[PDB]
Amino acid sequence: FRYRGYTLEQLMNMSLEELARLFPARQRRSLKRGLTPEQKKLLRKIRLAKKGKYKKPIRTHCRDMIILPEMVGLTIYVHNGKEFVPVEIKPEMIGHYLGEFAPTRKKVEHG
Amino acid sequence: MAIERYFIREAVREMLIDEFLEKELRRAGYGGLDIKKTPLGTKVIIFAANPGYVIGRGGRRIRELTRILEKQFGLENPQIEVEEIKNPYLNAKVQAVRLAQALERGIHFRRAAYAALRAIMNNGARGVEIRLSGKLTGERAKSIRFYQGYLAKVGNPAETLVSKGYAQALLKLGVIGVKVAIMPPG
Amino acid sequence: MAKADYNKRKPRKFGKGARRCIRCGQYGPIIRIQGLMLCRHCFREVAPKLGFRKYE
Amino acid sequence: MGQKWKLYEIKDGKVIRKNKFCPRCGPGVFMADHGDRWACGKCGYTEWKK
Amino acid sequence: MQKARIKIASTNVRSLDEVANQIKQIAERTGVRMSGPIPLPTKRIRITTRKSPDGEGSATFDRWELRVHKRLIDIEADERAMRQIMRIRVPEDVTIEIELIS
Amino acid sequence: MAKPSYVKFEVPKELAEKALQAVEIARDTGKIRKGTNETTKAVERGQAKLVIIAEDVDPEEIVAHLPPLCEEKEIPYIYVPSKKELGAAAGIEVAAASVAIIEPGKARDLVEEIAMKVKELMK
RNA sequence: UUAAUUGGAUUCAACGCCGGGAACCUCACCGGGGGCGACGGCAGGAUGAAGGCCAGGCUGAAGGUCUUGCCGGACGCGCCGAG
Repeated sequence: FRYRGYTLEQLMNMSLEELARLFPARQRRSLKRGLTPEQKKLLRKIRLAKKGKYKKPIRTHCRDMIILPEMVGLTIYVHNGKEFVPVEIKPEMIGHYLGEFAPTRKKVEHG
Repeated sequence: MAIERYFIREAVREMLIDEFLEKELRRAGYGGLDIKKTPLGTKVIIFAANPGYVIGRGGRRIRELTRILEKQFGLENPQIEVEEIKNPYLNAKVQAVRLAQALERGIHFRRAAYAALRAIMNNGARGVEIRLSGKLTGERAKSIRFYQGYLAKVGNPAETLVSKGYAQALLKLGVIGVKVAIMPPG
Repeated sequence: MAKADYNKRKPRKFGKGARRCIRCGQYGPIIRIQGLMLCRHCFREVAPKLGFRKYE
Repeated sequence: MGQKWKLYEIKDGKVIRKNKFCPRCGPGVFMADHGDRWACGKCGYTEWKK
Repeated sequence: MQKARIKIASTNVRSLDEVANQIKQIAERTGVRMSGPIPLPTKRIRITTRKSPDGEGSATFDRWELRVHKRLIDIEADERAMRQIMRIRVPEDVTIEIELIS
Repeated sequence: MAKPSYVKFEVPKELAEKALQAVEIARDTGKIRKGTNETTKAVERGQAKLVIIAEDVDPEEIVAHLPPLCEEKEIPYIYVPSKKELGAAAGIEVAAASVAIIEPGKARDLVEEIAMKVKELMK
C-alpha cells in the first residue's frame, strides 16, 4: 500500500503476530521474549487513551519500547536520562525503535 | 566435574576456616588449626594457649564452633577438639602474636627483641627472622630487619621451607605489620 | 497513610556484574570462576594451599 | 504505636451492619464501599461488590 | 569376583605409588588378583593471574600450574576388598574414585 | 464503656483477682478481641458474652451510646482500675484499656459469677 | 563536545594500564521517583501500626501521592549519645 505496514486502522485488528513479518529482527525479538511489569503498566496507559476508559498520558523513562499501532496519534513523554521529550507518533514510525526519536544529547560535530 | 579439580574444592574450605579462627581466638591466644578431613566428619583440633575460652563457660564457644563450620563445610557432622600449645616458641604463629602484644603496649622495637629473638633461638631453630613493616611509629614508611641463622638462602629452597606467622598489631596512630618467621630444625 | 516499600530487583544474573567472591566481597579485580570462585588477589596467597605451584 | 483511627459506628440496644463483610475472610473484616468496589485491609484484596 | 577400577589422582609426587603399591595392602583381606599401577597422563590445570593490581608500566604476571597425576589400578576381588579401599581415603592429598563393573 | 467518671457498681476484689485470670484461660478458646475499638465491635454485633473494661477509656468518641449497650445486650462488664493491670494479667502485654472474650468455654465458672454480681447489684 | 562522557595512571617507573568483558547491571558518574538511622535515652501506648488497601486521578514501578470509604494485631519514627 503506503506507509510502514498497511492502512493504520486495518493493522490494529491484525495486530499480534502479523506485524512481525513486515519489520526487522529487533521488533520480532522484543515481542517474542516478553517484557517487564514496569512496561506492562504503560501498555495499559496507551490502551485507555486509544479506546475505552479515560486517558492516561504515557510517561515512560524506557526507550526499550518498539512502536505498536496503539501508540499512533498520541504524545509520549520519554525520559532520555535528562528530561522528558514529547514525541508524536506517526504511522511511518510503526515497527521502529522508541529511542531513535528523541535525542539524548545535543549532537553536533565537534569543533 | 573432574578429579583434577577435587584438590581445588576441598582445599578452599581449609583456607576459609584458617582466616576466621585466628581472629576470634585472640582471647585465648591462637597458634594453629590442625584440620583432619575425612568423609565421615571434619575433625578440627584447635591449638590454642588457653583451653578455657575455647571450650567457653558451659559450651558457649562450643555452640558457636558447631554452627560456624557447617556454613563453610560440606561436612555437616563437625566435631571439635582443643589441644594445648606446648611450645609457644617453636611456632611462628604464637611469636607473631606475642610480639604484637608487646608492640600494642608501646614496648619498643629492641626491647621486645629480648623475648622474641633471644628466647626463640634457645628453643631450637635452624633460623629465625623478625621483620617489622610500618612507619616505626613515625610519619613516613620504614622497615627494619633482624636476622639470625639460615632462613634466606639461594633459590626457593630454605626460605619456602619455613613456619610462618603474620599478625596485626593495631595502633591509634597507624597499623604495624608484624612478621615472625621461624624455620624449625631440618 | 504509610511509608513506602522498596526492594532489590537489579538483574544480576549475567556478566561480571553477576559475580562475586566469598573471600573479599567484591568482584572489581579480574575474577576467576572456573574451579574456585575467587579473584586474582585471593590467589596470591591462596594458590599454594590448593597445591598450585610457583615454579615453572 | 498509635494515634488516630476509628471508623466503627456505635448502636444502642440493636445491631447494625456498617458495611459488607468479606466472604473470603468471614465476618470480622468490613469492606470499604465506594460505590461498587470493595477494599479489605486484612491482607489486601481487589474486590467487586457481590 | 567383581572388577573394580580404582582411579587415584594425587597432588603429591611421592604419594602416588605409595598408595598404589601399598593400597594393595589395604585392599587384600581375601584373595585378589591385581594389576600393577598403569600410569595415565598428568592432566594439567594452568591459571594465570596478575600479581600487579595497578598493572601499570612494565609488569610480570604469575603463571601458576597444578599438575594432578593419575594412576589407574584394576583389581578383581570380593565386595569386602573393595570396601577396605572406600572405607578410608585419608585427608586428600589422595582423591579415590571407584568405578564398579562385574 | 467506662471512665473513672463512671461508676455504676462496685466490683468486689475477690471477684476482680479471678477476673483478670479469666481473660487468660479463655483467650485460647476461639476468637479473642482486644483494644477498645475491637471491644466496641464485640458488643456492637454482640459477639462477646463478657467485656472487661479498665477505667481510663477516653475520649468520649467511644462513649455516646456504649454504656447502655452492654446492659441491653445482656453481658456484664467489670472494672479494672488500670489498663496496666488489664495489660499485664490478661494475656496482652502492652496496656489494653478494654479487651473482650469471645468464648468463655474455659472461663465459664468465673464469668457466670460476674453476671450475678455486676448484673444483679445493678446492671 | 555533551546533562554527564566517572575516577586514577600521566617521562623511564601512564596510555589493549586497574577495564584478560565497556547496552541497564557493571559503576564509581549523571538524571528523575520513593526511603531508612541501629542499641540504649527522651515525651508517646489500647486515643489502634510502624503494615495493608479497592476505584479512577497521578508514577519508568510502590495506596507512593489525592478524593474517598475501610481492616489485622500490636512499639518504634523523630532525634540525642553512639554504631
